[PDB]
Amino acid sequence: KLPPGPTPLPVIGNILQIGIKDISKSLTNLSKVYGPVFTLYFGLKPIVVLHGYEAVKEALIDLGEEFSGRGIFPLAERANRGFGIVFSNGKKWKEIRRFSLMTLRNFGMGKRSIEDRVQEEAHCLVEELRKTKASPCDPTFILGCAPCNVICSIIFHKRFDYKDQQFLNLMEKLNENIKILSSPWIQICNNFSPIIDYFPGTHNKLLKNVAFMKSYILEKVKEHQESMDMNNPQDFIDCFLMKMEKEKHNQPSEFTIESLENTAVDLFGAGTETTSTTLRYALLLLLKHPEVTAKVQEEIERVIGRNRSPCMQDRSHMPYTDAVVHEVQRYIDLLPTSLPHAVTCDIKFRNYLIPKGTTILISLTSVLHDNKEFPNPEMFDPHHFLDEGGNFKKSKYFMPFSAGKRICVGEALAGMELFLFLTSILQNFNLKSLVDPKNLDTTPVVNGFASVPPFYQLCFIPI
Ligand code: HEM
Ligand SMILES: CCCCc1nc(Cl)c(CO)n1Cc1ccc(-c2ccccc2-c2nn[nH]n2)cc1
Ligand SMILES: CCCCc1nc(Cl)c(CO)n1Cc1ccc(-c2ccccc2-c2nn[nH]n2)cc1
Ligand SMILES: [K+]
Repeated sequence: KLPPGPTPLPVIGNILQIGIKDISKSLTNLSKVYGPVFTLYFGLKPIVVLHGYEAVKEALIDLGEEFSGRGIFPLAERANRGFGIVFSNGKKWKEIRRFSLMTLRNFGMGKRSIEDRVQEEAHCLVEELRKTKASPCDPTFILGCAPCNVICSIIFHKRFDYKDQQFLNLMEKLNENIKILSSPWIQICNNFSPIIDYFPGTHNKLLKNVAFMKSYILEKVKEHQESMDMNNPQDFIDCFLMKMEKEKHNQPSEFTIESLENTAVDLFGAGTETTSTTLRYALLLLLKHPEVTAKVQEEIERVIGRNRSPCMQDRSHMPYTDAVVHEVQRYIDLLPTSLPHAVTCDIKFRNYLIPKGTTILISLTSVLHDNKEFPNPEMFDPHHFLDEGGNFKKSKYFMPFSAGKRICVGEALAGMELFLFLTSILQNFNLKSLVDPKNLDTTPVVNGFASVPPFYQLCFIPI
């Protein structure tokens, strides 16, 4: 017997019982009557919901191999998304993910470290912010460019100028697609139609945008094919190609030019928007709490000077800064239900039989906003990650990147972008609101399965 739940209506299951505006809050309300493990029917499709640390840990960590499937909805097929890492399953996922973790290690692709690629980008970000000449600024475009250029330097071994036309084109297609993918019509309502696609023009537009990106990625693998130094892989493409060489006597291989294009598209997708949004949010929270910004700056000035770039080594000597970055991710909760999981086999889970391929929804909100681990969890307070002495207090409830076998591939890279972009910004600038700080609102704006910050402007005032 599946876990207990609200009795489904015929055909529509429990769809009339969930506010699709704020799915996270509905899931939380259902946990107060059905407890931490409960079943919802998305039109005869059973979804099991895990709410709370204990259930999420039990599934994602204790039974990690069983809860490592990606949940599949019609959008996976309509947008052709199951051929990289994010939406792939089985052998294809296991192999592309294991290759991807190895290649994304700090020194995973040659002498030039990931850290060096981000440090370079952090310098360019600081230069673009100077060019705003301390005038009112929606930082959305600029903060979106930085993480996107890090992905570019990781994949193609060289970053673009922010004014370069091929870059603005890629950036434009990525943003359109992310904005389309974020509509409840595309991510929820059209998924209720298992066979008929009610938005065929939208899916076409998504697939044209991907094609454009895939075409640029192919132009570059050609350029990498001719200038190939075995004994010197520079980037994700060099490492992927020479993985293909080692796979030449073992076809059919999960490593092909097709799976490189699709993997690259996933890294652009996964690695841009969430980092971008987290940065934009961090600046809003620093605007709203200027004392916090001032203590970060004190750590910056004391531990780092004004004569050198920040570097990751500084983070262990900057507990307050580390607490702030950790409290930004915890407070804003950008992926309140992560991405859906699926069980990879039949599994007994607290005396509930969950059949192979049943969709699992993880409430990361329920962990990040635990009111016992983080007292007053709806408040931004760096003290949630500090002890009485001022040292960094780690939390097992810190899961903005999810947990277990599907944990975000970019966990380490995101951690570096956030630490280095934010320390580089505050080492070179003070932040000025156009509205009085006490007025600005910082509560997440939820639209289905994602949180975004409110609109805001600020001035980057050189130090
Ligand atoms: C603050 C930034 C980020 C956050 C909060 C974040 C969070 C997440 C979460 C919650 C997942 C879903 C894990 C699950 O399936 O349960 C995910 C997946 C993933 N993230 Fe990130 N992510 C971020 C940045 C990045 C970056 C920079 C990359 C760059 C490589 C990346 C690559 C991926 C990939 C490939 C997956 C799919 C992993 C898989 O299905 O096996 N992410 N991320
Ligand atoms: C029919 C194949 C055309 C695909 C396509 N490529 C691009 Cl580029 C455009 C720009 O609109 N488009 C067309 C397009 C037309 C309507 C939508 C749309 C916008 C808002 C609400 C619903 C739709 C929709 N999609 N399918 N039917 N209606 C999206 C893309
Ligand atoms: C020019 C191409 C732009 C990016 C994009 N458009 C399409 Cl369509 C794909 C296939 O999913 N992609 C790649 C894609 C891969 C993973 C995601 C994903 C990663 C982590 C957390 C949430 C997202 C997500 N999925 N859907 N919307 N946002 C988003 C986009
Ligand atoms: K149409």
